[PDB]
Amino acid sequence: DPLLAGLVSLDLPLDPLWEFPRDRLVLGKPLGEGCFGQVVRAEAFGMDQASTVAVKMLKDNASDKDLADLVSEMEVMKLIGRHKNIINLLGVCTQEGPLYVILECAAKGNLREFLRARRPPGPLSFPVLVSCAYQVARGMQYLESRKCIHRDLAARNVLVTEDNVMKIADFGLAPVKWMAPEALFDEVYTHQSDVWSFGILLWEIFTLGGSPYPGIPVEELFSLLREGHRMDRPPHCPPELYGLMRECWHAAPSQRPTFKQLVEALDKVLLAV
Ligand SMILES: *CCC(=O)Nc1ccc(CN(C(=O)Nc2c(Cl)c(OC)cc(OC)c2Cl)c2cc(Nc3ccc(N4CCN(C)CC4)cc3)ncn2)cc1
Repeated sequence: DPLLAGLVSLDLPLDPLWEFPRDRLVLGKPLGEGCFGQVVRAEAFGMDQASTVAVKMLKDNASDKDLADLVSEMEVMKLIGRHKNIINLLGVCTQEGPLYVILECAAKGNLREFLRARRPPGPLSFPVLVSCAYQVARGMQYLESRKCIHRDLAARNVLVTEDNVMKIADFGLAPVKWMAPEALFDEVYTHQSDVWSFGILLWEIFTLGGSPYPGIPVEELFSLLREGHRMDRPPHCPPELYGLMRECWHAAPSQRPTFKQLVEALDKVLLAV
């Protein structure tokens, strides 16, 4: 792997809007189980006040493709822009040292685990659940407005911060049970196919981290979905919210709600409470 083995220095372009002082950063201990590279928790100063951040770097046996993938993710996060309900880029270190990508840390893990850990034998009341859904919908609406199609929206890909804020994660910037039929069939991915996945995420939320389509082998799902199968209402779910889910799972992409509508609908339920 030429670039990494051959170059005693890696001449990435300086981008002053994002470059971050290496001596204002302090690397701590691994974050997660690194299914997505070596990711480390860290403290970052003057973002003279410290704050906890996450830092991604190359694994010490990274290939040139690993380098390209990290750089690609980096560049994509630059263009997306800031929103409260997504994991934001906070900075980069590219000049005169190892490549570091600095981003928001979510201390409480992903949304699926968060819910499962707090299952009753309350903490996960109707308002808390609607609020989770609402936040994600706001995140997706923002992403949509930036012309970004997620393609893998699921509770396992939503992260929870210290203050219980939902932040959409995206490990695909460089599964089947969450894919719209048109994506399963023709590898067509749209905002409306994200809406389908959001419906599945909604079901995930109200079953408190339940696994979609229980007892159904992934190979059977397409004929099942073609023949019109849909998941049933979760016990913790008002008919009206289930109605939303089912609209997200409309066969025709045009008959699924938009994320703007999902935000407004979920917002109204929140006020009502
Ligand atoms: C295979 C299981 C696994 O290892 N999952 C896992 C998920 C998330 C992380 C680390 N985070 C992360 O990668 N963020 C990130 C990065 Cl580095 C980039 O870089 C390009 C892009 C994007 O999206 C654009 C994102 Cl999100 C991460 C984690 C956290 N907090 C956090 C803490 C703990 C856990 N956790 C603990 C225990 N289990 C079992 C699962 C998960 C998850 C997340 N905040 C921010 N980013 C690493 C591994």
